Amino acid sequence: EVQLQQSGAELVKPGASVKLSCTASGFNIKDTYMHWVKQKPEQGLEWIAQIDPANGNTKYDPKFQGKATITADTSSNTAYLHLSSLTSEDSAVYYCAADPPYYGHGDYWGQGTTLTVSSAKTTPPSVYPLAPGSAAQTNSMVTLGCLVKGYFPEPVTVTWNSGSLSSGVHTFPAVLQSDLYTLSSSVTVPSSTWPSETVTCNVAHPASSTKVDKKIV
Amino acid sequence: DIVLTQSPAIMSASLGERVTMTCTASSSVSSSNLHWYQQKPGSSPKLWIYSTSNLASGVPARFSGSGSGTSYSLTISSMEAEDAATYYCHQYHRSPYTFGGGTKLEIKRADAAPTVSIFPPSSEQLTSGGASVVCFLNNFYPKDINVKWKIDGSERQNGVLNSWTDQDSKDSTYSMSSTLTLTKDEYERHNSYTCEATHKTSTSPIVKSFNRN
Repeated sequence: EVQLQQSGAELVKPGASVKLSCTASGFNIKDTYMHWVKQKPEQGLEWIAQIDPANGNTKYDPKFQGKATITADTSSNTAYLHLSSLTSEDSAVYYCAADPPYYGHGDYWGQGTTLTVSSAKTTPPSVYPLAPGSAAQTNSMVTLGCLVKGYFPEPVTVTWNSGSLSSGVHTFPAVLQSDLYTLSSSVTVPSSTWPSETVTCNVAHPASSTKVDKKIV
Repeated sequence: DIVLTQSPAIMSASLGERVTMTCTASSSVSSSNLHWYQQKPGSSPKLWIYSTSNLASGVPARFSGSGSGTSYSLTISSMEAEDAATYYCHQYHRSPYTFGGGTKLEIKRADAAPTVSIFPPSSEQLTSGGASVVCFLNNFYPKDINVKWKIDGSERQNGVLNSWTDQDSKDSTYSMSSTLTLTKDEYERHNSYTCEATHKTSTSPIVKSFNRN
């Protein structure tokens, strides 16, 4: 019955500010302590601040002091986190957490809210087919690839043969290159089926509502 | 600031194996204010063990925690696949509340060499005046690997972007992709492109190259 619902993913421009929310259900936040935790990509968890929704008393971690402001509205049973003068180092996932009055039972953490700080505009991905330059890469079998360059924002969907090929597939995590994302997906198939049967990679970029198909030769 | 140090940062273990990880504080805390969290990729941190040794709701019996003062530890009697995750100890004793760097627990398996593949740029990509050479190093173990790019026997480190996947969910292997990005120009002014990789699995650096055309 206990649950913390957080506001949706956020995309913001550097210099701006944003206000995240964490609404508690199944329990009154007045009887507890609310916390906001930040987790950078691949980094560790960092406690930011705490507040007593009962008296508004707040505690901050010095490095966040000034940049972050924690508040709470017991009437709506909600806790907020305001971040100002955003920069890329503010990009991370933010979790709100309730210090339980009874640890034993219940998941007192929120799902988290992603905050991405970029000045980049929605940009469809440039899809480039990757074919083997004629060379025995591995005994018989072969490996193909697709390069998805310069797109924004994440994510994109990379399927092979629309789905008929979901074996031996390796899609690598996107990586930032000049404010845009780049990613690559490889596909392994027995030397017997290629170039026999045709192989296409299907990329889809929701944000740009574009879907490309690239055949490999 | 009470500093929490977790050790080791990354550890591997086969299933059925007993596992112990530690967490030491720079200064003493109440065993009641030390908690462990489990976090799996994409999901939010979950309370695993609270107050040093109490299992949270829904936590398997093969898990146990011990300690007091400045030394704590989390133990898994028999490791299972679903146990692979990252574990964080946390002290809610004296603010600012801290977290340890966490210990990433991975599934150990037999060593495996990477199967390399070098890929020349794309005609289509060349048409735009850009050129990216991609190298795939798939299904290997351990994760430790060192890739190097050689353009005409010369080492090139400018324009390289690497990316690794997580331990495979099925065969518990790792994969990595490395991309070297140049211009139509400075790429067309070199002949040999080399993708070199040294893995525990070999003292002889694995090489995959190609010449223009």
